Amino acid sequence: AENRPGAFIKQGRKLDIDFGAEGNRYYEANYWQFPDGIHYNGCSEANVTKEAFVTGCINATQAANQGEFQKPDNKLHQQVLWRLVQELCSLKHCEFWLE
Repeated sequence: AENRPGAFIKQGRKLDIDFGAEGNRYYEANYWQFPDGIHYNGCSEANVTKEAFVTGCINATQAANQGEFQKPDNKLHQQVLWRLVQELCSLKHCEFWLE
């Protein structure tokens, strides 16, 4: 299943990403429900913006792991998971654009 362009690696951890208050506290409460990283074929675009790249990962991931992005409540899970997966799909860099 995980060979989607957006499957959640989901190893069961709390990561090291500074969310700010409400996000980080909600993460600590139920973190096993969230990803570790993504498998969006790394990134092979010699000309991609962040708002192109990580966006494409998200337009993929929303359809990868649909059962997560259909919670009945879980408010802060959006503001965590959307930011979480954005960092997971931003990181350091891809290639053409670099530090």
